[PDB]
Amino acid sequence: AYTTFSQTKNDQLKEPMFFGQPVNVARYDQQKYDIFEKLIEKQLSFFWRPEEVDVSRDRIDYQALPEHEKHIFISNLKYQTLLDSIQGRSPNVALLPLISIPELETWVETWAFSETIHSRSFTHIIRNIVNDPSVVFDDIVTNEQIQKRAEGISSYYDELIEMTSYWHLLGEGTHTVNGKTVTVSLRELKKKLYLCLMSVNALEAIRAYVSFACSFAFAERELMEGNAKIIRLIARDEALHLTGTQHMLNLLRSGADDPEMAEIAEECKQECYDLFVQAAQQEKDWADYLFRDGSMIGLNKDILCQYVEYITNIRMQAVGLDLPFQTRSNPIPWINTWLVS
Amino acid sequence: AYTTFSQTKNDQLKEPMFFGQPVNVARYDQQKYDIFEKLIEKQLSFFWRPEEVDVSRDRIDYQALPEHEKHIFISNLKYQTLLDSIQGRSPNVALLPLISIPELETWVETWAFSETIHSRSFTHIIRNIVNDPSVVFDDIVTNEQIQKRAEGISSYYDELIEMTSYWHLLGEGTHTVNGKTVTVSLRELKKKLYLCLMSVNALEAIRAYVSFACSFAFAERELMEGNAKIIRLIARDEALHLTGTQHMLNLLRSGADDPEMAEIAEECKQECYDLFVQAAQQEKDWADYLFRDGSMIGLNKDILCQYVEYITNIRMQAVGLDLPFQTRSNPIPWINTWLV
Ligand SMILES: [Fe+2]
Ligand SMILES: [Fe+2]
Ligand SMILES: [Fe+2]
Ligand SMILES: [Fe+2]
Ligand SMILES: [Hg+2]
Ligand SMILES: [Hg+2]
Ligand SMILES: [Hg+2]
Ligand SMILES: [Hg+2]
Ligand SMILES: [Hg+2]
Ligand SMILES: [Hg+2]
Ligand SMILES: [Hg+2]
Ligand SMILES: [Hg+2]
Ligand SMILES: [Hg+2]
Ligand SMILES: [Hg+2]
Ligand SMILES: [Hg+2]
Ligand SMILES: [Hg+2]
Repeated sequence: AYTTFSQTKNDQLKEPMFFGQPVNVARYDQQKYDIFEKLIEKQLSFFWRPEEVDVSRDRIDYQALPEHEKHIFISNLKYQTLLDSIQGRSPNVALLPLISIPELETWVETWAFSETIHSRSFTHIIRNIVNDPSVVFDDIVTNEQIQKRAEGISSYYDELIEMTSYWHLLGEGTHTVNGKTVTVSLRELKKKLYLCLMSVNALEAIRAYVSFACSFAFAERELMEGNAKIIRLIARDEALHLTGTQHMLNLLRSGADDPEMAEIAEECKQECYDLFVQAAQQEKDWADYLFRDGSMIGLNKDILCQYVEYITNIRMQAVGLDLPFQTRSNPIPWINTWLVS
Repeated sequence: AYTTFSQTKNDQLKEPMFFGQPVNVARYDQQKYDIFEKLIEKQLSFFWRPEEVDVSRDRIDYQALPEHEKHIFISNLKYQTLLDSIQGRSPNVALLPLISIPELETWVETWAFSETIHSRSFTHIIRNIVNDPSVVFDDIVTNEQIQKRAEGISSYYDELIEMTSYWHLLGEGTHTVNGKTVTVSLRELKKKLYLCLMSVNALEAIRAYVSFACSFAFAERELMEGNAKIIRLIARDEALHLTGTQHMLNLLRSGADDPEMAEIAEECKQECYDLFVQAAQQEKDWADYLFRDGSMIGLNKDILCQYVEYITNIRMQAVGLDLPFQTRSNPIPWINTWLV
């Protein structure tokens, strides 16, 4: 029920962001919500090439670092590599099949494309600070701790994709597949979408930022400055990605785009609160692990867990969820020097 | 069965290009086929912004243009806009879910992305030469000839996507869905992907270059210089895209990748040939519409057909197919200057 070019003439300004008629013509002269055109323009103006960044002196730095500090650094780099590996492909695979307005379609493709640049940057860093990159890469997939913190990310995406396939194939209704009954509900799919967007928002809004803090702590000590420069470019991209999902979510819950989604958001609002808190919880558990055999000069588990709570409150506030933590001021205002956004 | 991050630690170097274990880690320190890494690097080095190109004079040139020359130019532009609209999303929706090596995955996403830039360049051009671009964009969907010339593109993609979904949901075998039998054969799926690739190769190798010739015809007459700069940047990208599909296809037929693909490429040779022949015939028939209000000096149906046969022969020989047309020299050698 999906087509790469819907032959029906439709007003793209009147379609919902999702589940409407698949986008046929890709035009940018007009838009239902110009936030997406704006984001595309900004992301294109930020285009950068990891290769052009010199990380030459990061090798001696990483080598001179205390063992436990190497752990903190490489562990964080590995998780970041995981995040962008998924973000490079997922928005395309998961969202393109459901988008019904061209600006959002293009935004998603541009967003995903920018994530592949991020992935490319990590290979650039790893290659210049370690002799055998394979060691690093072949420890991301099985790393028990990394799967633990990354828990739930792929699942949300995968269930959305599966429901989407059933929806496009069988359509709305009650069906039979090899003796088993399979119910396909649009309302359920919409919920799956919403939960998935919330999860991606938490990924780019908090998970990425916690890793930035870990990375810039070294930059503060004039260490791993090659990596620092690259992470600064990535955080600038992430600021945009974050804005994109916040708008998607706020537009979906406000009821202007799809009344039914507005209803759905309200009722699973508590589920969303829980998934957000769980994400922050995983970040905390990770922190506890990062500094088990040694804290870092300028960043320890305590300060880091404070930051998680601090940014979590802000992000959740931005998408209409209650604040789970105690309000406080930024525990690490020095981070602002590196977050040009 | 599809996952955005497969938990199995696998040797990405031993996976086949398609249908293997979905890619988990996106690494670029190694590759089974360095050709895709090379294509990514080159495409990234070619990054350009459409709007950055000055198309100010084009409005005047276009307005001053004879009415039938406007039609030729715009009809060509509308088709190009359609191809890039499809090529911006399709490679990602149809191929991404089936790729099993990182370099190819990122290449497809980079390739698809470069297409949205092409699409954006058309909006840039349109919005700058006509008072209301909505009068151009709207007809793209309903224009019968357009739908007739591009006929068959979305079909291949859509059929591949549907079969892929059945595969990821049910896996191989003979299943029962709503009291009906649905067979899911991986071999049959490989055939679909293979013919889909051959078809994209025909689109970017022939359909695109035919449109370039029309655009550049005006360039030689010192008209629409802004459009030509843009078309000259697009063609540069497209040369990488076609190089990319030619390599996917040739690598599959070599047997060096998935053995079954090599056999399938062998069994489907006539289909191969037939779709190139048909795509060529469609380009010719489009001429009858492109020159309804009359042709122009240096660009007519006769020359269009000659070019089509000429370029098709070259493209088909590049992927090991027999040449259907009589041999001939380039009917428009002046295009070589704009193609680089
Ligand atoms: Fe990223
Ligand atoms: Fe991101
Ligand atoms: Fe293109
Ligand atoms: Fe292309
Ligand atoms: Hg999502
Ligand atoms: Hg998700
Ligand atoms: Hg750190
Ligand atoms: Hg941190
Ligand atoms: Hg780090
Ligand atoms: Hg929710
Ligand atoms: Hg295709
Ligand atoms: Hg294809
Ligand atoms: Hg195609
Ligand atoms: Hg032509
Ligand atoms: Hg063939
Ligand atoms: Hg073929």
